[PDB]
Amino acid sequence: PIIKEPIDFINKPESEAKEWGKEEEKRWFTKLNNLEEVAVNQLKNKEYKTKIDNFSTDILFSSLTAIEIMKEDENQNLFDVERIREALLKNTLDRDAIGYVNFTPKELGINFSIRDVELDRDISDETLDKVRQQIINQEYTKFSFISLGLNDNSINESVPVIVKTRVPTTFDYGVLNDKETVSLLLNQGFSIIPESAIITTIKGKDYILIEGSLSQELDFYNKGSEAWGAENYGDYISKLSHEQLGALEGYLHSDYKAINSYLRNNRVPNNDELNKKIELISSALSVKPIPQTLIAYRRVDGIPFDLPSDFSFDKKENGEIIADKQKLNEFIDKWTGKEIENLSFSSTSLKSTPSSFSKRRFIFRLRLSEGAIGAFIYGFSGFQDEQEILLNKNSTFKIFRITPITSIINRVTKMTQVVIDAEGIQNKEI
Repeated sequence: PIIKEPIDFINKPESEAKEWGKEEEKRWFTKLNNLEEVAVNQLKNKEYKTKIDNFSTDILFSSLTAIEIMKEDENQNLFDVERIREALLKNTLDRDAIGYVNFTPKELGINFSIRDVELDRDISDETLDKVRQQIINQEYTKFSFISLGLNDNSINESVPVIVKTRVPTTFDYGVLNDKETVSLLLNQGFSIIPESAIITTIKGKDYILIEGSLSQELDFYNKGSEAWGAENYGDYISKLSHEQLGALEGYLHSDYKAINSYLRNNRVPNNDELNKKIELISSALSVKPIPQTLIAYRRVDGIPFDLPSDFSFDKKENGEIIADKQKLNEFIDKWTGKEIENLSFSSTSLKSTPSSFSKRRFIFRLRLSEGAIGAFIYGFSGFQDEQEILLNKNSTFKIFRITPITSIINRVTKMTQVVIDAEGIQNKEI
């Protein structure tokens, strides 16, 4: 019939983006109930939008117990997040949309400066190259709703990177605007994969312009997925030899302390019996390697970072508990880019926040890549709740981003915690 171009207001008059935004908001609101409208309308206030976005991240990393407490308490922040989600489901793109997603350098794991030269106005090719090497083909999740600014009025001149992407037709969306900006609002939990980066000058200012692909990395946050374990590891026990099964059973039930200690102590003093069991457990975990990339979680206290076990990121101010931003910055700056070893086998769960681990502040959000040696512990008596994925000994990870959050522990207790994104790298030579 007639060629369909993408929504693209870049370099068009702001008045045209604005009137499109109003028309699209009007269309969207015809599909909403009053509470949904109230929830979405409040996003007009930048303070509330920041608050709700942060809250929408916090709840992915709070226990299902804590969520249920908030629902029975009629928590308006949680209901407002649910209402926004519901409003978005009602509205789908009929064309692709091009625009700028709200990622800062810190959210791309960049803690070094970008405009390094000529009174911190210009960007060196050296720095561009450093950014390219660190971020291209890495995947950075936006835990909150993601905003797509539709024209250059959306660019914050003080933020030296711009991330441009294309949102596919059929994706759910809302429309937001203020006086000078127009944006789409998209669902929580998309990621951006930077594909290229250049230096660009816009209205006399320099930026690294990143072209990113919008993606969805498989991740069940606090909800987990027993179904994933059943689908992928239903036949797992049927594939194990009797000796493999016995060795894995032993590790899951009775031998784990001994085996963990031995491995953590570099197998000194040598112990043949443990050596044999360990060979069988690694053998078992190699029978059905992780079949596709997905996220699993492991919460720890300060000990792995050489910090006191009860290291805290919170301080008191006027009787109020708030994040200690200096500590968060110190930790993020130090640990972004560092490697984390696991000399023994290590447990992870598809659930981000099992209640019994809810007060541990250091949340490893581990990318388990296709082919990683490990197994979901499915089919094993006593392990239905845990959704455990057991990883092979010597599984080493590199942290590539650390995101502060405020986890909700219970009705009266919140805690500053950090989500530590890490990817698999070569087993540390040992």
